[PDB]
Amino acid sequence: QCVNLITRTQSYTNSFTRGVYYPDKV
Amino acid sequence: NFNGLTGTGVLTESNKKFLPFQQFGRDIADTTDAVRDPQTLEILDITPCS
Repeated sequence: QCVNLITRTQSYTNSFTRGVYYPDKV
Repeated sequence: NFNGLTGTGVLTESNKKFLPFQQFGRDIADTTDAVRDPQTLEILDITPCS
């Protein structure tokens, strides 16, 4: 059964300094 | 030629234990300073002989 789908958006919920990863194995 | 890292230098053991995902290290001059042995995981420094 595939009939259900729910979502909401506001174009912004938070804005902080995150999402920094190691660019290489150096 | 560790994993394609071609160079020349003296290998020696050091206490600079890398992270489990890191393979080799570099200095402020973008020069390779140490690398791990892919057979037995140990950090070996890379320094010019003389």
